[PDB]
Amino acid sequence: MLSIKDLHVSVEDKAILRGLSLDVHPGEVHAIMGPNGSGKSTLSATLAGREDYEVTGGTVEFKGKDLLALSPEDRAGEGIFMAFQYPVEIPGVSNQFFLQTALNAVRSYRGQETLDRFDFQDLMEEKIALLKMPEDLLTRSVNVGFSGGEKKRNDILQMAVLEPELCILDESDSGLDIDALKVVADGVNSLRDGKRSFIIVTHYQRILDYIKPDYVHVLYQGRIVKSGDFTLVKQLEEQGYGWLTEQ
Amino acid sequence: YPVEIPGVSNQFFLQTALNAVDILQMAVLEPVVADGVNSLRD
Amino acid sequence: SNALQQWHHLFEAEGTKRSPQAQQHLQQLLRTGLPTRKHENWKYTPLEGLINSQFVSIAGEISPQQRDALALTLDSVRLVFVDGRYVPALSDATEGSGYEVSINDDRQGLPDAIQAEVFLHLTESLAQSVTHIAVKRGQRPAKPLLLMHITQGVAGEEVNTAHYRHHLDLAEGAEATVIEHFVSLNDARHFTGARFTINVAANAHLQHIKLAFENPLSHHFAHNDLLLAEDATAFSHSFLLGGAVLRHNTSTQLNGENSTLRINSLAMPVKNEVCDTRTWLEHNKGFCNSRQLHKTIVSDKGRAVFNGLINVAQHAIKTDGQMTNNNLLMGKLAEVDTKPQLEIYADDVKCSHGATVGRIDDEQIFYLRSRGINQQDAQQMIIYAFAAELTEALRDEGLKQQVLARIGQRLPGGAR
Amino acid sequence: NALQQWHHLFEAEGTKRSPQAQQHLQQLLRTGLPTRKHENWKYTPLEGLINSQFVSIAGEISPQQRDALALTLDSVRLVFVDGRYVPALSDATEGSGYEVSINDDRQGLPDAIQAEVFLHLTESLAQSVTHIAVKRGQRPAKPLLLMHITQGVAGEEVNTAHYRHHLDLAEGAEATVIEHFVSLNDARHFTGARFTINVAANAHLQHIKLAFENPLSHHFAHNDLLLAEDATAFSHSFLLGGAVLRHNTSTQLNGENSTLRINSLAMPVKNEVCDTRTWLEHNKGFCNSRQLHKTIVSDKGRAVFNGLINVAQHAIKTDGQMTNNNLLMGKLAEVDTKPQLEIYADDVKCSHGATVGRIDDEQIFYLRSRGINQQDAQQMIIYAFAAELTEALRDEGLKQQVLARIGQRLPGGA
Repeated sequence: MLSIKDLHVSVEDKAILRGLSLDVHPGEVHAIMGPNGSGKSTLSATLAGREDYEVTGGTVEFKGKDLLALSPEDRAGEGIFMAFQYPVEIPGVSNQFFLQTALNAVRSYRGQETLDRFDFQDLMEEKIALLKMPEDLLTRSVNVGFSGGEKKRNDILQMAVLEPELCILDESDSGLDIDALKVVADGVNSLRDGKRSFIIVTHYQRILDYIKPDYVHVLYQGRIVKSGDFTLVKQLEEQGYGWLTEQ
Repeated sequence: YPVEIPGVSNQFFLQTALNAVDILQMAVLEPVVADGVNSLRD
Repeated sequence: SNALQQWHHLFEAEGTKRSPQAQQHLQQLLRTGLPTRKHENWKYTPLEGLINSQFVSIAGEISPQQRDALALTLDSVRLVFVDGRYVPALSDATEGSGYEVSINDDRQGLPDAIQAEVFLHLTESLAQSVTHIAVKRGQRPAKPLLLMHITQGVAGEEVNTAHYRHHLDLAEGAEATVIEHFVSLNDARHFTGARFTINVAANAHLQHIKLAFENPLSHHFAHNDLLLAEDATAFSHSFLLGGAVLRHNTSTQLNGENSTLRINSLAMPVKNEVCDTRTWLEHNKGFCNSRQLHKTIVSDKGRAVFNGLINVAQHAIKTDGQMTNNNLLMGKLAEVDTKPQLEIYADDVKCSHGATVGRIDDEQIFYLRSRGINQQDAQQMIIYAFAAELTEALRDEGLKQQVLARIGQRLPGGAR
Repeated sequence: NALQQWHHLFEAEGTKRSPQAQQHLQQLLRTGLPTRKHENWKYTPLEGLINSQFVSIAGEISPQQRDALALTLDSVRLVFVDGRYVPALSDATEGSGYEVSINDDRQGLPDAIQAEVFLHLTESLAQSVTHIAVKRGQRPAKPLLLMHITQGVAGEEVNTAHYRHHLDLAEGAEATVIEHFVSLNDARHFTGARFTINVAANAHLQHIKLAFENPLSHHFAHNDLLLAEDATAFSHSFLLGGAVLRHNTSTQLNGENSTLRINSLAMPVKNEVCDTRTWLEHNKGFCNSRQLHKTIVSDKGRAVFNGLINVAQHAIKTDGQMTNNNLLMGKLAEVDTKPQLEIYADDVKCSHGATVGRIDDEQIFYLRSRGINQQDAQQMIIYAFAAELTEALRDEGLKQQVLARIGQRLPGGA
């Protein structure tokens, strides 16, 4: 469903991604790792659609379409959802109004209908519970007054409500402990239906103990230079990499 | 509802109040809360 | 063309029984003359499109169909004014409405101006009539009084001009909502002048709303006065969303203790427009609380101007006055000039002013878009959040939606 | 009238007037003196000044008189008396890191950022110009101190002295300069000053001004700050002297990535009027500016604040803030504040704020209920109010002398 080939991306004229290639098929969980400065954020930013990232070469195709030509909202319509490393606060906009508007939007795109007012709520409650979220979520302003850990969990709730096809966790495990990691894991895992795919851009490896990947990839100067299955993580420990551990 | 006084450290605050004459100030100025008040029973 | 000459001519027009009050303002108008860009209060507001123009005062007539097509959807007691003239046939009856209304040119009671200035004098002198409105003691009308203004321009290079004058007396215990709505009949430019003075007696409560929604080529110069006695409450909300150049003044005097005042305004100038929102406030007695929230959203080549004077007299102890001005700039060619001015002569007070200038929060817009909301809707949601405190103060959902519709229509990611 | 007299003082030594001085004298006579109707003169009285008979004479002062008024501080001290640099009282500058030249050659002086009446008066009357320069990369071991000692004459005449200095910090240079103003005695005088500073790329400037003249004099000054790119500048002014004081600091940020801080403290008591004003132009983007101006007005005193920030088109990434906090002590105290903004770029973060009120009624009682009398309680709070500004003086010895000057204006007197 997702095919990235020889991707080159620069930021403010600095070459960050230098020929990144990645293949993701339905039902797969992929983990992308590596040191800071090797492409993690540029990769996520490029896929999501940040406008300050110049693609100087390569391709990114999703569901047989050129993703790079789609605006951010259309990429979401197509099915790509990204859990932010730093979820944004939207003062004056309730989670309910936000989610409702977002759901209608992607449902419209995609050619289907949205839930029915009260149903939308039966869905929320279920998710607010799944992620141990404040029962007064719907009325509060998106992420306002939330701790970092709560913002991460909110993003997963969004993920479960908007039902995307490709879920990207952009170092969204950062700052989370075993407890939060476990709740976040229960949220993401509940989305595994054998069709949706996941890309975990790790801040650290511990998240992979709860969301076991099928594929593991290592970045080096904007390129993936090593791929394997979950067992590769233990192999990388023998390399003594400083980025491998410590949150 | 204890009052805040930015720019004035307790040190300068206490020292000034002492040389002039919450439970903590009561104990330091000698005029869980109980154990702090009861200890002042002389 | 000599603007002062032109207006002087309109004042003397054949068939005009002008009042002594109007004559005194005419003299003041000719005494003070027109300010230049060097004048303290005119560094940012252009008068070029006015000082050298031919002015005419053509009072046309419209049909209920034309009125309806421009009218707000609201259940109110509606008085209609067209090209400076009250039009009975297009207005609602006032008997039993809770509003005592008389329209004539008798001006014996009208109060003196709080802050005299050139355009206030122009309107006082050219207004063809005064709308005398009063709400008796203890009366709380069920419906808001709506003053609808329909002004039109004429073909050619001549500038049709209309000046409206209204006065409201809220007796003791009276509580009312009054709305002034201004619109253009078509695309032809015109010069609108308006002045709404209001006296608020003890224990009276005022809810004032102004909706200046005229076309992109017109000039709108207004000056409203609010006089409050003791234990009075007054809220004024202005949505300045129209005109090439708009300059609105609200001068207020708190002449009684224990009064509460709120004056808000939203300015939304678009391509090449100048929206000037100004206030003058005098805390003459103590124990009064005043709050002001003025926001602006400026689009490419637009210019918002804010000026807020607050004078606190000596002995006005326990004065609690605040003023906030938040400005949002939409493009690299947008401009904003803001000038708060505090003159405080009493120590036992709590006064403050604050102003910000910045552009829409792009990170929030991208966040909304990454979840599927298109650019236009994301932008609108954030602007509405920005103006939320002003629109919710309307305390009228039906009206709120129409004001929001006007706001949304002036955003770049909407129509431009 | 005043304008006629000043013109006379200008001509009294006409032969020695520079072309630039002559140009300013012309502008002075052109614009004339403002009335209370002028936009920037509504709250600052000039009557006590324009109804006077002026003179301009330079007298001799001994090392003892200087020492008795001097700050206790290790520095390179240049001494100016009654309008002129005094060699016999100044420190040697050889090998100090400061290149100093005193002459009336004004060829290299930059134009005024914001021309105004008193700036013109000072330029036109100043006897000479103190040319100061710090070579590229150089970081003088000691701060430069410019001590001004002005005296009034016996009788009704008002002696006037006008000082002019220009400092140039070359690329990579780092220096601290202190302006100290004192009165020889109780006789009143009219002091005019103008210190212009050019900060080059990567240069770092620290400016401190101590206006500590007597209770009856007039002090009208206008300083200019010009910053290139990657430059830093901190200006701290403690306006604690004179019957009427009006200080302007005009600044232009003409280079990207610069940092600017401008603060001032005003404490007008007993029918004094203290006027602190700033003019700032963010002409280039990516610059950060912060201003904190605090005043404590006590009796029939009046504090006046005026701050204008102009952000030029395309000056993206501008980050400017301005704060004016005013503390009124008595029922007859007054404060007029006009923070202004002219923003022509959208991608910026600009804000300003102004507050006016009396001493926190709750903090005082809390303190008093603990044994501290009212006065002591209020002094503590006043000092805490001014501490945000005084704490910017890292030299403890210098800070204490400033705090002592502040103490002279407090209820207790200390």
